[PDB]
Amino acid sequence: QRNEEKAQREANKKIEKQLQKDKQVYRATHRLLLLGAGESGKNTIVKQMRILHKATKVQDIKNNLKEAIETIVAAMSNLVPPVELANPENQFRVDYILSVMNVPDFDFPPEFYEHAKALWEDEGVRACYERSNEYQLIDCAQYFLDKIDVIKQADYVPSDQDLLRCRVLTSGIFETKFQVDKVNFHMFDVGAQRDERRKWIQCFNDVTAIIFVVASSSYNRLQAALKLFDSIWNNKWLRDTSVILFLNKQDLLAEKVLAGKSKIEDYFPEFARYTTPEDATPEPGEDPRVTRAKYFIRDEFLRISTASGDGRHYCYPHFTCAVDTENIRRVFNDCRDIIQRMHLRQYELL
Amino acid sequence: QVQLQESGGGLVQPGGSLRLSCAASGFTFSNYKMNWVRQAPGKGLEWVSDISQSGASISYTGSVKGRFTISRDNAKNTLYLQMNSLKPEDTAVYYCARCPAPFTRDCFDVTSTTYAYRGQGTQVTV
Amino acid sequence: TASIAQARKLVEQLKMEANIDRIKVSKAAADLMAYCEAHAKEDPLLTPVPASENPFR
Amino acid sequence: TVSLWETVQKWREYRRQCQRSLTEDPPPATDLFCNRTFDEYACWPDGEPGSFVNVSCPWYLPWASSVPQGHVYRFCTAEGLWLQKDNSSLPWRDLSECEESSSPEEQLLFLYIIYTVGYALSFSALVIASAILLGFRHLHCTRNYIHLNLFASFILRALSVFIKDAALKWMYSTAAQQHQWDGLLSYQDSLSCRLVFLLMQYCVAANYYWLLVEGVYLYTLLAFSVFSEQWIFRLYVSIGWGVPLLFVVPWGIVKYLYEDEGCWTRNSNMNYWLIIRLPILFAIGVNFLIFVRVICIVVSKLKANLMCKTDIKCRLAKSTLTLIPLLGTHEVIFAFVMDEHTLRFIKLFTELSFTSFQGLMVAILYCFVNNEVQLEFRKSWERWRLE
Amino acid sequence: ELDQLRQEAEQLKNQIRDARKACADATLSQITNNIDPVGRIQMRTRRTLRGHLAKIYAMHWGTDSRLLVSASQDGKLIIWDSYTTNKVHAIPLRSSWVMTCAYAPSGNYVACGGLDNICSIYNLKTREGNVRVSRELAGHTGYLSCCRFLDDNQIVTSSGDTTCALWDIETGQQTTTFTGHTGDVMSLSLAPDTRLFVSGACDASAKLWDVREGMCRQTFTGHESDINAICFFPNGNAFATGSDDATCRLFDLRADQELMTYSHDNIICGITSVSFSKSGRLLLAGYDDFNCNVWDALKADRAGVLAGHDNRVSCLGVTDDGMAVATGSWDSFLKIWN
Ligand SMILES: CCC[C@@H](c1noc(=O)[nH]1)n1c(C(=O)N2CCc3nn(-c4cc(C)c(F)c(C)c4)c(-n4ccn(-c5ccc6c(cnn6C)c5F)c4=O)c3[C@@H]2C)cc2cc(N3CCOC(C)(C)C3)ccc21
Repeated sequence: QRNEEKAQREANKKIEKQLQKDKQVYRATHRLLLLGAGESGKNTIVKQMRILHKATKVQDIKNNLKEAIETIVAAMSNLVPPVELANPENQFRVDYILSVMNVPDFDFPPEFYEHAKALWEDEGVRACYERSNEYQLIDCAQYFLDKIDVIKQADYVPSDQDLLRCRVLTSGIFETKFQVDKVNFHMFDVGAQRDERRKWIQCFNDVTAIIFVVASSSYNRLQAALKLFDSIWNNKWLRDTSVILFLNKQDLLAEKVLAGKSKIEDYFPEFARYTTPEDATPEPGEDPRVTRAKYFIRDEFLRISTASGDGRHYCYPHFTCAVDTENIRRVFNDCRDIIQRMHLRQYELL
Repeated sequence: QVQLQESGGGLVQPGGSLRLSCAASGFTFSNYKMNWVRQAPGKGLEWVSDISQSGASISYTGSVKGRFTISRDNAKNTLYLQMNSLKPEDTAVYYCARCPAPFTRDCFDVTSTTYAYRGQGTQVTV
Repeated sequence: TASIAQARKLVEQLKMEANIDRIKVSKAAADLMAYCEAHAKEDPLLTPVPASENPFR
Repeated sequence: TVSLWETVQKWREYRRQCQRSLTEDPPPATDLFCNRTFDEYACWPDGEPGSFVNVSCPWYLPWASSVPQGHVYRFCTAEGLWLQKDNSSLPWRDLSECEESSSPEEQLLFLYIIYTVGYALSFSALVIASAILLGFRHLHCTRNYIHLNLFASFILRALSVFIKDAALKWMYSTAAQQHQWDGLLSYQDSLSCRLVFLLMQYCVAANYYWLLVEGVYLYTLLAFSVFSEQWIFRLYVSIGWGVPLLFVVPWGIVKYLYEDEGCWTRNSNMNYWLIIRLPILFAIGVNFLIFVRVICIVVSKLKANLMCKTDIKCRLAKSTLTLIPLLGTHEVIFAFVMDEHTLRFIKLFTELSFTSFQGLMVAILYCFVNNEVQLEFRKSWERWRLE
Repeated sequence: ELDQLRQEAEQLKNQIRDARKACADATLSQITNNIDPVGRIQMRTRRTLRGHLAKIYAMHWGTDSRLLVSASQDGKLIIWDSYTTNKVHAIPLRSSWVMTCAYAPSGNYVACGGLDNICSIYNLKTREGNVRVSRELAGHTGYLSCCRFLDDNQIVTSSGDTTCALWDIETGQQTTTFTGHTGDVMSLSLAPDTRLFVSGACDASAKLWDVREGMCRQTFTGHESDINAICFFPNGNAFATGSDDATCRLFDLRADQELMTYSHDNIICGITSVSFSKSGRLLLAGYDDFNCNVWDALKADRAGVLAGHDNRVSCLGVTDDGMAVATGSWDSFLKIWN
């Protein structure tokens, strides 16, 4: 009618106006994928970023672990052939817990944790567990009971595997904003998604960087982390995406390495021939063995990253501990280098 | 239909040998990187070895380097794992696992709990 | 265990697939072929529509 | 060296002093004098009867120094009139000992064709390169937009050189003989002359500030300044095209009010040229400081790639030689590799040669060899052979 | 016993395989060998839709064959008027990681979802007069890969949690769950009668589901890798699938087996999207190599290419009137071909 066309042109003008504004926000925000290998400390790093500027589910995981212990104990006693605690004192501890049944606002007292661990290592309670399947039992009973020390540590942050053993995650993707030097960063953490990543990982082809968190002190989780990094680094849709690599949990590794109890040589045989790089910058006081260990792990990742994609995308390795307040500045400095290298690429100056 | 069926395995003594096989059918074998993966009793799936399409780029997990020899016969659509110097820690179900897409260098989901392009396995007891 | 009930659910589903009615491929092919002739003149992508008929010019 | 441009002006000043002289000078107060006159060559004086009259070769001729002291002679008859010539056509004037036995367009002839061939090989490549950025919208971006305005700047500067040298080549052939020199003088007096000279002065100053915009824009990409892509771009456009007006138009005003003669092409001690040169020098210096900042960043980046020294010296040599034509770094580079005094000719030819070939350099380095541009070519071939 | 339990699935898959081979008496290539080819199909870009900031994952034509909706991971749904290129609505999404969008056949609603695991319904004709979300469907435990309205109050979804679900939009509840796939379900296509639908998953199998009952009727194998895209033949008796194995395949519901393979040596990238023309004679497939190929569905010959995108072609769609094709790309543009 030429007036319908006129009103469709004004509606289009009003949209393209808003699209210009929204385009300003989109181009001035850096988007980050946080990909954490299992039990990597990624959640702890996230909690730190939010505090400085998923964790709340810790109480639920506790509750599940407590329910599991209560069911195993009561059910174990009421079995047709009652299982017998190896230890009468352990049984007394069990009696305490049995009294501790059905109390809301449970304090989760440290004794309770010590009490729980004692009952778990009680072979009679384990014998119940053998027949635990017979009675109704909570599915994540072994997993929670084995990880009791981690849960007891007040600083404990529920890990993704723990959130998956329970069913406390509804949201597919978790978001967290932070700001450094008035630059905006949008970091995305994968929530309820299955462990098959080859499809949903393609959504993050144009993030500024993928923050790969790896628990350095594992050994074989380190080798699993290596395979994942390799697939990410060689995927055709991620070939232009840089990777900020956080070799996390360096404190755990220093502790494990000085002890000698587990030799990285058994899991990675070539270590026995690895010499520390002649350009390594160790911490001021750490000994050569932890420096050799931490740089061998880094060189296992750099060997993958330097084998392909020299000019298109880059790997920024950082020896980190999940509670460093410098993680935010490290991300900022790598993103600056990433964007700087992109613009220099457009001008053919690199 | 894509089918992987692992052959071989059984019971051996420490230090003994064993030769696993993988009969593939339902895809162009020559276009896919192949994998051996295993699941020890109690633990999760762990990558063991892989091999490129032509059989030129080979890789092994650290625990088995020097002991296991992966190989593929592209004419007969068969994958092999010659397992030497077997240790009780090698006891697991060993799975033939194909990378999900052909003509690729990224081979993501082969150790996932549920993964479609992976055989039933074969029990190896040491 | 929980894998028994997953293979049992897969046998019972292959039971329902094994017992279905199936026609010859030559017949099913002739039916698709026939449908394509029946609607060939009605397919604007199969024959470039007159420039006056095309709403996208 | 003397040009015809400065020679018609000298002839006009000669003429002034003569017309003034005839009026100011007293009559001879003698019998039958031949009257004072100006014959368009020499200002003859008053003649005593039956004697010759002797005047210095005119001080406006290009070869005045070659006959520094010389004389042009006419004969004044006893009747009181000037002797005439064969045919009694006009006054008789020997003029023998003031005849030429030079000019920049010939003292710098091969220099003239070097930069007009360079400006033409750049005008061409830039027209081809500009339609390639406006032709494929996959190349449309703020960077390629700025590249386009830089390309246009190099065209108006290459065109201001073409027209200028052509116009002076015309005015010298057409107005070759002396009786046409007033037409040249009338043009130099004309308003049209001062407007094209202002138009030629603006086109040079604008090319220098679109080189500055390229440096400022690239340096802000690397300096992570936050700004709207829309708002910042018309700021760049108004700097490359608008800011030059804020010292060229004031330059015409001071020249018109204070140094008008010669079509603004005569430069006095007042150095009003600095109204143009100093704002242009500022665009040259800011771009050298940017060139330093950028190449330093390239150094820091190549060290992080852990590459070998022999190669990074090659890549750093390539990134530096590629950045020079984009930023105009050559002018300052040539200022600190040459010394005062053919010592001029090496310094003179070089800057004139390089600037005329600089538009070609950027068209080859930012369009013709650009990976994003050349890839857009390959995808156009396939889409053509498929169709 | 799991051992014989697994061995009676071998015989049942052996029973099904021989029963499918008895049906196979002549190839579709043999039935259509004597029909004339379609000749060179040469479509051109008639509209380029500009305005999405980032890669486009999905698009869906309205039933009026004029309006369409697109989803980009910049966090925007845009409803375009394809005739005039004008944008009718710009919907800011709560979660920017959108992977699918759907247009309701009545024009009143659009749906979209992604890594948020939610199917969000947007009312386009609110009585107050502005576009706003009207329903969030939160049941899935994995990313939403595809959604299609059955009507204003019913929508089928497919998810990375290996299931499909039928939803009641009014109650926000999950009415029926379709299980049996053992991989990410990537795409679904409603039969023209909306009594059945097919789904393609990352187990290299397509499954035919009964919407009313809620069970799988038939399972179709033959693809070598993940199926990324699926589409019913216009008569509802067949469907085509596109896989990472660089192959499109046509499957017959009544013959219960594959009929034809659409593949060329020069093609080694996966198919992202498939769609038939109105008559079903042409099968249009979007590829990772930035092109869309036009296949002759009956003769397995390539009839043309839709070249002109500069990045991955993520989605295709043919109008209900069959007049035009729309393609979406990671280059953030939609193109209308004709
Ligand atoms: C202070 C500056 C303002 C200054 C000036 N100073 O230096 C400049 O370059 N310009 N200026 C002067 C001036 O005072 N001069 C004395 C010193 C001088 N040195 N050189 C020069 C310099 C170089 C590096 C070179 F390689 C060559 C080959 C010549 C030129 N010169 C420059 C060009 N040509 C030349 C070239 C080729 C030729 C001919 C004739 N045939 N052919 C084949 C020819 F004439 C020179 O000879 C001049 C001129 C003669 C005159 C003039 C006149 C104009 N309007 C003329 C018509 O109306 C317009 C359109 C409004 C412009 C504008 C600016 C002008």
